[PDB]
Amino acid sequence: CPLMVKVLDAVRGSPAINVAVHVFRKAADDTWEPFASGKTSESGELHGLTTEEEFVEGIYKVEIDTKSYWKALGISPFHEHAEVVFTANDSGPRRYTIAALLSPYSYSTTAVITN
Amino acid sequence: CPLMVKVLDAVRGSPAINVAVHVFRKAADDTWEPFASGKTSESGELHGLTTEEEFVEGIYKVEIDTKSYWKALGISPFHEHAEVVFTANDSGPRRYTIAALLSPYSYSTTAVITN
Amino acid sequence: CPLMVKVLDAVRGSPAINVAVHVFRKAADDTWEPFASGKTSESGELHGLTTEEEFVEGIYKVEIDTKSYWKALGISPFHEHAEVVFTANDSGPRRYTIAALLSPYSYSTTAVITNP
Amino acid sequence: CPLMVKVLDAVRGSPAINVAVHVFRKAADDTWEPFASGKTSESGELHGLTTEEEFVEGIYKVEIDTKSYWKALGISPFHEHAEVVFTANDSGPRRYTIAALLSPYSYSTTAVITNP
Ligand SMILES: Cc1n[nH]c(C)c1CCCOc1cc(C(=O)O)ccc1F
Ligand SMILES: Cc1n[nH]c(C)c1CCCOc1cc(C(=O)O)ccc1F
Repeated sequence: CPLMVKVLDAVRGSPAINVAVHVFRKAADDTWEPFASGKTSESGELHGLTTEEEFVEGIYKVEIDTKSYWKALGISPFHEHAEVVFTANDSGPRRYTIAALLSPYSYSTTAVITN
Repeated sequence: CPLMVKVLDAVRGSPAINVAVHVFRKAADDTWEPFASGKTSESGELHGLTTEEEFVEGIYKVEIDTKSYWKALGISPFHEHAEVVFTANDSGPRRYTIAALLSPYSYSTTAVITN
Repeated sequence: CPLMVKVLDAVRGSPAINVAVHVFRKAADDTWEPFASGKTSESGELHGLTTEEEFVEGIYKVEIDTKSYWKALGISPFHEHAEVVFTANDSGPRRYTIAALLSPYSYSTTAVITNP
Repeated sequence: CPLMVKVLDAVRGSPAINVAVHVFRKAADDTWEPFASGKTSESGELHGLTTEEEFVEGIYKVEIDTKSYWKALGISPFHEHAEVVFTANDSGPRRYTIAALLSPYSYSTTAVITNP
């Protein structure tokens, strides 16, 4: 509902399918506590991670398991994983889409935040 | 149907709404002939540009009017427009999404081609 | 340099070497006139395209021949080329670096502009 | 340089100057140990982080402090930082350039790796 992750593949020009994605919430002691996870679908999307009630303000980290993705395709990649670390803010719009565009030695990420 | 364009704004973290997009097809004499056009919606998307019957193999150019977009927001941008020039190939998958991510001095574009 | 182009390869984690680049300038009749061309070096850089005298005000198109680059590597890419179209030197002379980052189905570009 | 970081600003069309960068290396106990840090120069570059002796095999995290950069410019950005996490020098010593291109709600990074 309030958080969606979309992952695309810049080598093949396709969604990045069956990519593991883990979301963590920063705890008061500065550790990363598991929050939600899943695998991207055939459309490269991961829906249903959280609910509005659970997704309170705070710092979150989205870890995308890019290394496993590339290796399953027979490609040696540079990065251990990709990270997206951000603050959820109630003063801004209410739906967050985190998009990532993957290449073996590079990635790009953006946020699309809408009401 | 076979072609969708999606435009995002990296400054505001939002769809790029009401952006003019023009599609051209390369003619036999190497000129660019108008093919389809429209304005992105509230979701940053432009649907309905063409049909499967009309969208034959060939070289196409998608011109995104980024300059007008930025100026309507009060921002001075670098580029006159953004371009995406590609060949449509029937041997590949059947739906083309062209995505563009805009900043004042930079843009990024990818193709997502699915069946 | 008044105009420098740098190209990187996101698949190999390297400079993109031997990339052909053609620069055009819009003429008074609205056509695109050939302005300069060259190839990226071993470092992915292309220097020496123009001079401060020659690089007058105008609308310039930097065409990076990405398909020719990928095809020369035996890869079938999506785009024909990567374009950067911009007005230059309209507030006096500036130095422009146009950078591009290439993948078979995607590219990114940015500009770095300095005032000498 | 064994490790160099270059940061560009997509809103201003310039180097991103005075960007803080912290590098960590994963320790035997799986924690992230501080390895080196520094700030980008006027050219957007950060040199001198490490040496070929010190830059051994390992898993490194280059943390680019993008929020601190944007906030120092008076802009409220989305991300806390931009991370690049990679295994280095596992096939012998290499020279790594980590480049990043910043906007308030987006970033891109790439690696350029050469063999001396
Ligand atoms: C063109 C580009 N370069 N780097 C990125 C990330 C991108 C955007 C890729 C697609 O991003 C989205 C795609 C969608 C979508 O497909 O609905 C929604 C939100 C997004 F942010
Ligand atoms: C991080 C990114 N995404 N999209 C672009 C374009 C860019 C920046 C391109 C320039 O980055 C580099 C620049 C240099 C350099 O200026 O010498 C060397 C290596 C680099 F990787």
